Amino acid sequence: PGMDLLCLKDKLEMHYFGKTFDDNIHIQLIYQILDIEKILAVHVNNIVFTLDNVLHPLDYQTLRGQTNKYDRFKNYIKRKELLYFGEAFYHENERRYEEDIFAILTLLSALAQFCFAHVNSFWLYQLEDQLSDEFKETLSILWEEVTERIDSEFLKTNTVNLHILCHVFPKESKETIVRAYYEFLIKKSFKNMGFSIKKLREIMLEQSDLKSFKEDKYNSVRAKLYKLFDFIITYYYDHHAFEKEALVSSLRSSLTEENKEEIYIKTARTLASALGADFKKAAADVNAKNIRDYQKKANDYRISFEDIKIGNTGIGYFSELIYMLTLLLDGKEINDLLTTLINKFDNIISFIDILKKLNLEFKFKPEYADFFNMTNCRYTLEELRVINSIARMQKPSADARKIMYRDALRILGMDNRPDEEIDRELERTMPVGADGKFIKGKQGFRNFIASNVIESSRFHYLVRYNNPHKTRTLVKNPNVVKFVLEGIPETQIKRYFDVCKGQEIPPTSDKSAQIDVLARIISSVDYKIFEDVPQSNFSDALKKQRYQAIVSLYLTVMYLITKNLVYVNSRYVIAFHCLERDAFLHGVTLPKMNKKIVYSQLTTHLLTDKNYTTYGHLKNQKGHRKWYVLVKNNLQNSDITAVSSFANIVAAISVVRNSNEYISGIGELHSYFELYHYLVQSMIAKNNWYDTSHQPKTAEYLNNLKKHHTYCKDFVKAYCIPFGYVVPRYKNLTINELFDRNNPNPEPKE
RNA sequence: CAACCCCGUAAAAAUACGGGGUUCUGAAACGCCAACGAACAUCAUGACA
RNA sequence: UGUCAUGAUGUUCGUUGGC
Ligand SMILES: [Mg+2]
Repeated sequence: PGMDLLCLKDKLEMHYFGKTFDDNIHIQLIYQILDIEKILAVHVNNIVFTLDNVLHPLDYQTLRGQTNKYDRFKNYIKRKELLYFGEAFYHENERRYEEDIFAILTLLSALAQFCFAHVNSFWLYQLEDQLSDEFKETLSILWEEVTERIDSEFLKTNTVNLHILCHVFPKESKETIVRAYYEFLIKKSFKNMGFSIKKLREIMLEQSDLKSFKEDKYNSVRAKLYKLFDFIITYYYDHHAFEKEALVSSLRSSLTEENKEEIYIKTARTLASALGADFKKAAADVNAKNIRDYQKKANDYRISFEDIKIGNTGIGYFSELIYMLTLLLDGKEINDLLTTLINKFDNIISFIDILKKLNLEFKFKPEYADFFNMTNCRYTLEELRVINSIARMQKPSADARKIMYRDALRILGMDNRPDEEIDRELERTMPVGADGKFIKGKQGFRNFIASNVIESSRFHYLVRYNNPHKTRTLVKNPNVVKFVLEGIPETQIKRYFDVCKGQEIPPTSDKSAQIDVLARIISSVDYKIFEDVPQSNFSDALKKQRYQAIVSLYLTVMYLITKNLVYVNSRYVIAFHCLERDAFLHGVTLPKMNKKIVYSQLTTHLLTDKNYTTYGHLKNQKGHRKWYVLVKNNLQNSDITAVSSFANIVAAISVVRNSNEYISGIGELHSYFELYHYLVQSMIAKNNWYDTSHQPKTAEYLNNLKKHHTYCKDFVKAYCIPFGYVVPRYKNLTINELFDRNNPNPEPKE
């Protein structure tokens, strides 16, 4: 009854609750808790790799006494390429203190050690009683800065509906009206209620008096109209309170679905008849003239609203760690992490509510209850939501631009050359003149590079992840260029062919010719072409647009490859994290042989377990015997050395680093999966990380790889055998057709 | 696109095929991705006391 | 050096398409 295929229901329930339950809601909740750590580990590993790539290799009192770790710290912190991370270590164009940077690095190391599983297994869930006094101060200072910032930025953006909401409520404090509207959209008091007000207003919208807001001419404003009726309702219930409670009891005591609608039906018609006049009065204020006039005056409101804000309120310590992680990333990664966390915590809240509804045990163990309950989860969900809602410009400072210039010219030519030549070209290109000034009327290269490479997120991603010394080789191999261009859809390909046409090519609508010419023009690009940017005649505009397009395409091509390789490696990191996690639950320790780790022992152990054989993924029954036989056959073709090497490769993210030594000999590309596995197989073959004495079938795999210049499916099936205990995961991670969910190709016939 | 469990007709094998489930299986779907759009902050251009 | 026009760059919202 509700048992899982992995046969860890009892173990998981005992670990998290303490006893076994005969129902199917507890594990339903536990999977979200298990989901949080996966994404946290992925992003922490990415951050650690970034720190390693950009910077080539008791309390604070003990640090000075060591005299050796002190030397490591003094030089590691002073390295000037800390400027590549925006606010991690520099504040107001000034360096942060050594204690704060030490605190940030130590917290990152502790989080990495926690996720990749000395710190206890309960570290993240108990920060009040484990964190030292020094780190808490640094987190507090960071949150003080950001809370001053959010106080500033809030009042400026949404000061168009704020005026109307303050106006519609004469008998209310200026502070109070702002309080609830921050309680409304920045952090949702909308969501945390048993009504579906979105559906409710639709039922109100079914009432006659307010069809007068459904006119076609009102299409100019919808979002700034839909929300306004939304906020009034969540303010209408707050004042009445008892009526809100009355509707709670009536719905909870309602019988059937027909009873649900009728309760909604009569409630809505009372609502329109109650305060419909406010809806008409509010909805009559929106127009082009009023909106423009309201935007003109943006300092008529002066509200601090500091006290109950978590900036001054005792914000949780778990959210400050998330903000510290956020400091060291870009927009997409932050959005991914925050969205996943909000979804998971919302699901946890809903599930615990469901458990309480049926009068069932819902308290966790004493170790976990301090964090996992209704109130603390609600608070931490609100904190994560407010962390997500921060506007960032991330302009590349004003001092860091010099190293930016150096690396920016290093990518566009001048690969692996001494800095003296770089400085010489810097001086000869854009002169200074006398007194360290800038030659007016003769500086156009600085503007082009600064506004097209320096201030681009793609360049920051490449600098964080790719070495500027050896980045040019990613575009030298034609096949990779054609594959990446073919991945890009049709419309912007057509736009790029049009803009960067030239004068010696005839118009063609064929996409193959377009890809060919784009590959040809992107193969040979140098800094010397960019030496004639028009200073300050349609030819000048056309030339400027063509230069913008050609510099954009290059970085796009590099960035796509880097991102997709990181993404595949993160998918494999999830797999190893889950494997290490599941090894502890099942109690099967991983011993060492010849200074290695045998990652293939979990599947061997589960191959000979009666309970797993009878009620698990690997089944030995008449009619259900595919994967048992296939896994048993594939287990006999695994190299322990190769598996250990693969584990190290994915742990260190070596595919992104050493991609310049093996991307020059690939035959043909059809998916990023085969590129990734060709790179890893080439690295393993060149490093001689195999043993033919213990397994003589690796020689044929290497020979096939050499004679075909493409990855061998048998080898990827070989070094992924530790994933044998989950059949869907093995299928997804070893079969190309099932790795990507955007490919409708069926599974190949065997 | 794949796995898992029920109810059907033939069958004993590495069982096909026809209906309904699954957050209690793995794939970012409360997500990515483009082009039209509205505000906003940036950088470069002409009119002036 | 503020203002008015004039074009580029990136976010943030919503429509419309595609995964
Ligand atoms: Mg799941």
